[PDB]
Amino acid sequence: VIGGTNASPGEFPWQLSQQRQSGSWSHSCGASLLSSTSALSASHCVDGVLPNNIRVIAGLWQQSDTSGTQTANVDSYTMHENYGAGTASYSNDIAILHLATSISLGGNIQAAVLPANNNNDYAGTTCVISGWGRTDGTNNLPDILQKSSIPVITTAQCTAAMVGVGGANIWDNHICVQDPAGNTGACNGDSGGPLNCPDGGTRVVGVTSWVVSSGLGACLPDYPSVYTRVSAYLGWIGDNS
Repeated sequence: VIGGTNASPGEFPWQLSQQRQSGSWSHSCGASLLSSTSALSASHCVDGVLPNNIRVIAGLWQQSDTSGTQTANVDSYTMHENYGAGTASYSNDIAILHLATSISLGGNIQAAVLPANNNNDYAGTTCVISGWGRTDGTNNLPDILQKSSIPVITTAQCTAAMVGVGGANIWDNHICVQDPAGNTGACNGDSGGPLNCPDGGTRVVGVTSWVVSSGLGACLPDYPSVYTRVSAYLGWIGDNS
């Protein structure tokens, strides 16, 4: 999250750190806890990764401190079968991580609340993006969980802003976010994370998929950050959870 601020402990209780083992375990993507043995993430995060080289950490606020935290390795995961199917960029970028052990839903640890239906597109809602992804052009990752208020734009606005970008295909299963100042947005490591929107309590209405990056590997907040529309996968989520 670029341009963000410091999140508070137990502020996004369903927020998870999904680590990848590359010799040593390090944060890879974000995720949200659906239940005691379930987590919601992006397909591109687990794509090509053996489940044994993946695990999640619950109740974390500062990466350097795993105190009163809970870690569960991932037994396996389910990637959307139509992932990548079509023209829309990173189509059906959604997956379920199946934990090898149960996580106790503590005080700072709670399951995510999804939308009730697909009746609302949330355009115009000021939501919050959270995560341990890049905060700038460097490769470092923040220690303390970051968060940022950004509003959801309409899909017509999202498609229109991507018209000048080659390879950017927007559709209705995408939910976009854009800062009018062009200062805050998602970046690498935020992927798989939640888009927290107030909707009769904070609900996870999106999963971080992709952002626009310069030819220098930097994330561009003047372009929308694209999330996977969770209200459009409620049935799939329910069958594979």
